[PDB]
Amino acid sequence: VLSPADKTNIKASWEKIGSHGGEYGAEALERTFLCFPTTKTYFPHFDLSHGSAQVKAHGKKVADALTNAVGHLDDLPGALSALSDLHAYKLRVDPVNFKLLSHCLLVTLASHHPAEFTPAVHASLDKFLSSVSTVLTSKYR
Amino acid sequence: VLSPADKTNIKASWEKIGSHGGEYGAEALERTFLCFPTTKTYFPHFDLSHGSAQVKAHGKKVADALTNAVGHLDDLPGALSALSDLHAYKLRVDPVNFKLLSHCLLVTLASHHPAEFTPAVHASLDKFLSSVSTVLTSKYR
Amino acid sequence: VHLTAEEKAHVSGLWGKVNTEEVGGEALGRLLVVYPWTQRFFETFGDLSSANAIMNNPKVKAHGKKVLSSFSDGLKNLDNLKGTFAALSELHCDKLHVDPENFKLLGNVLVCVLAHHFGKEFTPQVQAAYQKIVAGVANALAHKYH
Amino acid sequence: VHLTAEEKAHVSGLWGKVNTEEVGGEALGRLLVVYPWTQRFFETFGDLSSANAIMNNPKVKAHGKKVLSSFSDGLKNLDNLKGTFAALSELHCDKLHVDPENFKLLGNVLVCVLAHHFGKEFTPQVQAAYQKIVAGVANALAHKYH
Ligand code: HEM
Ligand code: HEM
Ligand code: HEM
Ligand code: HEM
Repeated sequence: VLSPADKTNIKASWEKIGSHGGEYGAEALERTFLCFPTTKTYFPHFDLSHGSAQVKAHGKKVADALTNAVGHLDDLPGALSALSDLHAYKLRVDPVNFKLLSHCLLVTLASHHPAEFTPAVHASLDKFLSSVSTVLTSKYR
Repeated sequence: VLSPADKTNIKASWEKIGSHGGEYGAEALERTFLCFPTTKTYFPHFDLSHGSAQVKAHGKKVADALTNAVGHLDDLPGALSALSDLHAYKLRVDPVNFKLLSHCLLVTLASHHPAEFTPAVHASLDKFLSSVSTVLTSKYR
Repeated sequence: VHLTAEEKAHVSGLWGKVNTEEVGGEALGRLLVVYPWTQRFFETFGDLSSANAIMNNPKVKAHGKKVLSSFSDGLKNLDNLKGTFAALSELHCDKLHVDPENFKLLGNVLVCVLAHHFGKEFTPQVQAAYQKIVAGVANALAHKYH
Repeated sequence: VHLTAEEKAHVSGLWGKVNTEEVGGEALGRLLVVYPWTQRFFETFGDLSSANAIMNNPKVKAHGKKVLSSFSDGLKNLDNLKGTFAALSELHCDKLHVDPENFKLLGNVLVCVLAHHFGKEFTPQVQAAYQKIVAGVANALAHKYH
C-alpha cells in the first residue's frame, strides 16, 4: 500500500527518468535474461541477442506501461486491466519473474541516477513494482 | 486484487464461519506456534500452553479483525490503518509470519467446513489473507 | 526430512487411510486453481480456464495420482530425500523450468487437502509433522538447483 | 557458489575497488529502510524510525562493515561456502530467528548498492556473477536451517 510520500517519491523519481524511459526498460530486460536465464523462456519468439531492436522496442513497451502506472497510482487495478489480462490469463507468468525483472529495474535505475536513487526512493519504488506486479499476476476479469 | 467473484466467495464463506469465528482464529494460532515455533517469539509475554484462555481471547481478536476486513473489502487500507500501525510500526512483524498464520487459517477452515471449502473458495480466501497481510506489513501512516 | 519416530508415526498412521486415487489430483487441481500461473506448465492437459474444468479434467487426476505416489516414495525413503529425488529435481529444474517456490506451494495445497479429507483428525500436531515432510520434499526437489 | 574463472574475475576486479567502510552499512542501512521489518532484529542499535536515522546511525555502519567483510570472507572461501558459513548459519538460524528469506533480500540490496557506486561499470554480466555470489551466501547461510 503506497503512502502519499510513496506517491511523491515515485512521481518525482519517475519524470527524472523521463525520455530515458524506453532505454532503461531495455536494460532492465537485458539484465533480467542475463542474471536469470529461465525468464528467457517467456520470449521464445524473441531475438535475444545483445543487439536486438526487438528487446529494445519491447523495452519501450515496459517503460511506457510503468508511466501509465505512475499516472494512476490511485487505481492500478483499473489502469492495468488489459495488462493483467495478458500477463495472468494469457501468458500465465510465474510471480518469481516479476521479482527478478523488478529487481533488475532497480539495479538499472541505481546505476544511472545515483543522486535520485536515495534510500527512501529505493523503498517507495520497490513497493511500487511490488504493487504493479501483484496486479499483473492477479486474475479479476 | 480481489474480483467481485472473490468478494462474493469471501462474503458467502465468512458468515458461514460465523460465531465459530473466535474459535477458529484460536485454532489457527495454536496451529501456527506448533508447526512453526519461531512465530512463538512474537508473543513472549503470552501463556502459550495448550489450554491458554489468552491464546483463546487473542484468537478472538484475530477473528473479529478479519470480520472487520470482510465488511470493507473495498477499502482495506482505510479499515486496517490501526492494525497496520501495530503490526508494521510497533511489532515489525516479518512478512513470512503472515504467510504461516495465513496458511494455518486455511488448514483450519478446511478441517471444519469441507463443504464450503471448495477449490474456488480456497482461491478467493487465500487472495484475501494475502491482501490483508500486505496491508498489515506495509507502512503508510 | 528427519522427523522423529513419534512424528514418522503421526504421518504414517493417516497416510495409510488416504485415497490415493482422489487426493493427488485434488491437490494438483487446487494448485491449478489457487495458483493459476502453475497452469503454464500443463498446457497439454487440456482445458484449465475454470475451477470445475481443472477439478474435472481427467489428465489433472492421472498426473495427480503420479505426484502423490511420488510422495509415497518420499515417505518410504524418508531419510535420503535428496537421492530418491535426484531424478525429479533434475527433471523439474532443468527440462521444465519450475521455480522451486512452487514446490512449497504444492505441499501446502496437499496439507489443506489432507485437512479437508480428515477434518478434526488432522490435528495441529499431525499437521506440524506433515510440514516437516512437505518442506523436506520441497527442499530435496530443489537440491540440484540451490 | 561455483562460478567459473571468468565469473570469479568479473567479481574480484571490482570488489577490489570497494570502499569497505561505506558499502556495508549502506546495504545494511538500505535493508532497514526498504524492508522495515528487518528493523526488529536490531532494536539495540538505537533509533531506526526514519530514513536518515538509519542511514546516519553509527551502529548500523559498524555492523554493516562486519556484514561486508563477512562477504569478503565468502569471496576468499568461494567453494566451501557451507563450511565458512556454518558458524553464522547456526547463529542467525537459532539464536536470532532470522527467516532465511531475508538472506536473499540483503544480497539484493548489496547488488543495488554495488550498482549505485559503480554505475555504467556494473554491467549486466557483472551483476549476473554477483547474483551467483549473493545467492550462494544466502544459501550457505541457510544450510543449517533447510
Ligand atoms: C513491470 C512488470 C511488467 C510490465 C509493466 C510489463 C509490460 C508489458 C507490456 C506493455 C507488454 C506488451 C504491450 C502490448 O504490445 O500490448 C508486455 C508483454 C509481455 N510480457 Fe510483460 N511486463 C512486465 C513483466 C513481465 C515479466 C516478469 C515477464 C516474464 C518474463 C513478462 C513477459 C512478457 C511477454 C512474454 C509478453 C508478450 C510480448 C510479445 O509476445 O511480444 N513481462 N508486458
Ligand atoms: C490476519 C493477519 C493478522 C491479523 C488480522 C491480526 C490481528 C491482530 C489484532 C486484532 C491484534 C490486537 C487487537 C487489539 O487488542 O488492539 C493483534 C496484535 C498482535 N499480533 Fe496480530 N494479526 C495478524 C497476524 C499476526 C502475525 C503473522 C503475527 C506474528 C506472529 C502477529 C502477532 C501479533 C502480536 C505479538 C500482537 C500483540 C498482542 C498483545 O501484545 O497481546 N499477528 N493482531
Ligand atoms: C510437490 C512436489 C512435486 C512432486 C513430488 C512432483 C512429482 C512429479 C512426478 C512423479 C512426475 C512424473 C515424471 C515421470 O513420470 O517420469 C512429475 C512430472 C512433471 N511435473 Fe511435478 N511434482 C511436484 C511439483 C510440481 C509443480 C509445483 C509443478 C509445476 C508448477 C510440476 C510440474 C511438472 C510437469 C509439467 C511434469 C510432466 C508433465 C507431463 O509430461 O505430462 N511439478 N512431477
Ligand atoms: C547477507 C547475509 C548476511 C551476512 C553474511 C551476515 C553477517 C553477519 C556477521 C558477520 C555477524 C557478526 C557476528 C559476530 O560478530 O560474532 C552477524 C550478526 C548478526 N546478524 Fe547478520 N548477516 C547477514 C544477514 C542478516 C540479516 C538479513 C539479518 C536480519 C534480518 C541479520 C541479523 C543479524 C543480527 C541481529 C546480528 C547480531 C547483532 C548484534 O549483536 O549487534 N543478518 N551477521
